[PDB]
Amino acid sequence: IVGGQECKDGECPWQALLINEENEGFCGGTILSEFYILTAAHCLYQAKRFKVRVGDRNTEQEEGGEAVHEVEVVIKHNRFTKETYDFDIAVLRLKTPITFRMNVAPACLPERDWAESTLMTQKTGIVSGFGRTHEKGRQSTRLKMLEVPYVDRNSCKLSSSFIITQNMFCAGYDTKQEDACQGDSGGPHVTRFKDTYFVTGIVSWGEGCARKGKYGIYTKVTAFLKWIDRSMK
Amino acid sequence: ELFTRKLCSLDNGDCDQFCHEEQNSVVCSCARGYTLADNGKACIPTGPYPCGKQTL
Ligand SMILES: O=C(CN1CCC[C@H](NS(=O)(=O)c2ccc3cc(Cl)ccc3c2)C1=O)N1C[C@@H]2C[C@H](C1)c1cccc(=O)n1C2
Ligand SMILES: [Ca+2]
Ligand code: NA
Repeated sequence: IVGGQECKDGECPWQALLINEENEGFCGGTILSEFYILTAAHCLYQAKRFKVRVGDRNTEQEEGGEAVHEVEVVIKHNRFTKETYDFDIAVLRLKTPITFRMNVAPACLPERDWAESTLMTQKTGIVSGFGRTHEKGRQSTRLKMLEVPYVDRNSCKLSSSFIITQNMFCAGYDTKQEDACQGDSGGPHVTRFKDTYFVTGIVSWGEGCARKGKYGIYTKVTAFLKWIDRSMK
Repeated sequence: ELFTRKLCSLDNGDCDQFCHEEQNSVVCSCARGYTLADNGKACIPTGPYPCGKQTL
């Protein structure tokens, strides 16, 4: 995350972190249930074998409520496209159940229609992760969060060198230098509604980090609600 | 010409979470892990760590 605030104790309990063979964080995820993480399809291509860390807030210390889970099944969306990152979404089923505690809890899955009219029409959502704090910097050792404004699709497409499909949406700032960044991929975009936080997006891609006139691009979770539910059956 | 806000379009129909209009009236529902209260509007968590709540 570039800008934004550090995640305080218990503020982003649904954050997951994908770690490589070397125990390094490379991508984000969202906790959906005891057994299930949501992430980006393109994240799977980034590491040979990987595991899932939860309750982690500071890569250097042992959180205590922190835990590593192994992946039993990876369910990549069959329509994912390396050339466009369309359908950038996957679900992970863990070998063992997550233990919910301080700093570990699932985000809610909204219903599609209600999500589209109510959640997606709020001013802002929150994104988070352990990704770079500058475009050319190192991975963060602290979990960060950032409030990002919803962007209208017109402004979004006009600002974009690439095709923004119906499975994506824009969020962030035209000029203000705050955004997601490399390593935040696969992580949560959630929207607060009456004190409850719902999964609305998956960190996907951007042309740079926080660049002027550019935006962060997210997988629209509302488009895959049914699929996601299939996945957990 | 912009519609007058009513039903679910008026403060989420007074629901805590999901609001839909059925038979021409507001109907409220809850995410998994919650149960609709007796007032049919509020959602009560049925267990210790319900989804989408910060663990403060
Ligand atoms: O731009 C991209 C992918 N991509 C390339 C490098 C810059 C950046 N990496 S980043 O800065 O680490 C980064 C990564 C994720 C982010 C998420 C948010 Cl919310 C905001 C900013 C982000 C920045 C990034 O995401 N795509 C758009 C199109 C189609 C797909 C996806 C594609 C695939 C491969 C090459 C390519 O050129 N393209 C062009
Ligand atoms: Ca830690
Ligand atoms: Na920007």
